[PDB]
Amino acid sequence: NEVFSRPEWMILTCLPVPPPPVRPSISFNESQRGEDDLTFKLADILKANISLETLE
Amino acid sequence: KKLMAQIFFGPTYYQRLRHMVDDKIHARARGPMQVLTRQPVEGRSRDGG
DNA sequence: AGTACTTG
RNA sequence: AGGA
DNA sequence: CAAGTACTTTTTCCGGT
Ligand SMILES: Nc1ncnc2c1ncn2[C@@H]1O[C@H](COP(=O)(O)CP(=O)(O)OP(=O)(O)O)[C@@H](O)[C@H]1O
Repeated sequence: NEVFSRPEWMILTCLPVPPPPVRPSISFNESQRGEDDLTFKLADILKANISLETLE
Repeated sequence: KKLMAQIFFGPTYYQRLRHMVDDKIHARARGPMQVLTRQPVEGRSRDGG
């Protein structure tokens, strides 16, 4: 569909970063993070991306 | 008055089981919510829905 | 315990 | 690990 | 091409490793 779903959009170019409500930090005590799994996997993506960028 | 029936009466060994009502009874009407889903928490202990 | 699927 |  | 393979929805709702 030329408006809502073109084939080119099955390939990811720019990635949507969901907000905290989706990946809340289970913040124990006052001085302790407790980040979500999604928050860690997103940082992995970032790191993997930064390397590739500088590398090229 | 005498019962028209005769009852099968005699001692029998009975065990007391771990399931007691007051340890099972639960009611909730607004209370803790989960964080992600923002829905009621789970469990009598946690005062869930 | 079955079904389309998958891999030899 | 238990409950109907 | 077929055998043997993985997955899957595989009943519901109620103490704490
Ligand atoms: N795993 C399960 N899932 C859902 N329902 C269950 C269940 N196990 C038991 N039940 C429910 O509990 C009822 C009672 O089963 P049981 O506690 O074993 C006594 P019974 O088999 O009905 O014989 P009885 O009335 O002559 O004593 C069932 O008919 C069923 O509705």
